[PDB]
Amino acid sequence: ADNKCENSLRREIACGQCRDKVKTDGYFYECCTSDSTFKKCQDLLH
Repeated sequence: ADNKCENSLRREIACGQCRDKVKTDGYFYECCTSDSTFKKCQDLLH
């Protein structure tokens, strides 16, 4: 994949709390897979 939760947990944490506070542990895959989204999640987690 094009960079996923295999890099720095810095992005994994975001997606986590993100799709974990708005969606579920079944959506965290969206960011973990897509980066464009992670940028939208981290923006909220801050």
